[PDB]
Amino acid sequence: TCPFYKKIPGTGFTVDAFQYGVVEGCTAYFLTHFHSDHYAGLSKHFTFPVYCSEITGNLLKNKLHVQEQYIHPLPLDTECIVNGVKVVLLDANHCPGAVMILFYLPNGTVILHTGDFRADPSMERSLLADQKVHMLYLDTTYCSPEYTFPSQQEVIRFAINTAFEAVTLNPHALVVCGTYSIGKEKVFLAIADVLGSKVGMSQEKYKTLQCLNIPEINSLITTDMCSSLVHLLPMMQINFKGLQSHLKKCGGKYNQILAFRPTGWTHSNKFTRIADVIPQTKGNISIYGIPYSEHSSYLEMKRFVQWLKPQKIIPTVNVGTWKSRSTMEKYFREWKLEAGY
Ligand SMILES: CC1(C)C[C@@H](NCc2ccc(O)cc2)CCO1
Ligand code: NI
Repeated sequence: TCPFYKKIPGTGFTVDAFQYGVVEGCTAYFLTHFHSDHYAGLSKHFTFPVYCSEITGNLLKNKLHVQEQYIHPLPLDTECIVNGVKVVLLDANHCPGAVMILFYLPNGTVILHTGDFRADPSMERSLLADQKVHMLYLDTTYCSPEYTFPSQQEVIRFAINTAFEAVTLNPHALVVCGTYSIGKEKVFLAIADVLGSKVGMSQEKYKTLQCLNIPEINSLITTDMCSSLVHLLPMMQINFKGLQSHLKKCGGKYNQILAFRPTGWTHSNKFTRIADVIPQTKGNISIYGIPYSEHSSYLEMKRFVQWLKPQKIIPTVNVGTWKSRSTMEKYFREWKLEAGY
């Protein structure tokens, strides 16, 4: 059964609702981005219209084998009519191809669905600047004041400087970066760039990255592991056992591993500044956890909502417990009383 927060009232539309079978009354299924909790249920046998970005469409065709006749890519920042309703796709500042969706209902109501997003002041000068938004379907992943983390730029500076120092001290060190989905590509791309290397990876990950429209990508990535001193591995292998095993496979080319685990928020954010971050070390292997987020911090979320001034907010994350729902509702009321809407 499809939950209420994935339905758009006054339309035949659902958002990120592919795991519920045939949804009664749904004439078009929107997909905000290619993450598995959101696409769960899509396959080569799906036969309803899917609306999404160009990049998400490339991934549906090549990774999930969805037939081309059912994929409806839409350009960004452009008014489009879908089944008689005006819609606009906006960049969500999440992973590649991720969008927010503006729906202009026939009755005059305007709804914004953020999908997954990292709010930014640059959104205050998109097509959102024009008109009023009545209902907001909000990515509330980190909707609590304890969730603080640095800018993406600060985290990348730390990673580049750490990697460059380690490999300049020891030219026989290998750098490894963990991954389990699309997103956070800047971490491994920026490190490879400072080291003058391509990024080496499996055939399967190479395929995924070739779908993302990244400029000059053929110059940056490879399946030839022997040519590369920055390797990508599954996130599950970023531990002392898995990294030791990987080092064995490299044939005595390297004598040290420096590894990065790009997490979201972790409790050590409450204590430590990005500059003060230290690795876990065993012998010739060091592992850094770095807080590279593709979701809004609490303060970023608050600023966006107080600017937008929506009449009603519908959370799409942390909806499963009464304590979470009550906590989020108290913050939304605080924000409204402070700003005066
Ligand atoms: C050069 C600028 C500043 C213009 C900006 N265009 C509008 C926009 C802003 C934010 C969005 O999330 C979506 C669209 C994108 C790139 O950066
Ligand atoms: Ni996501």
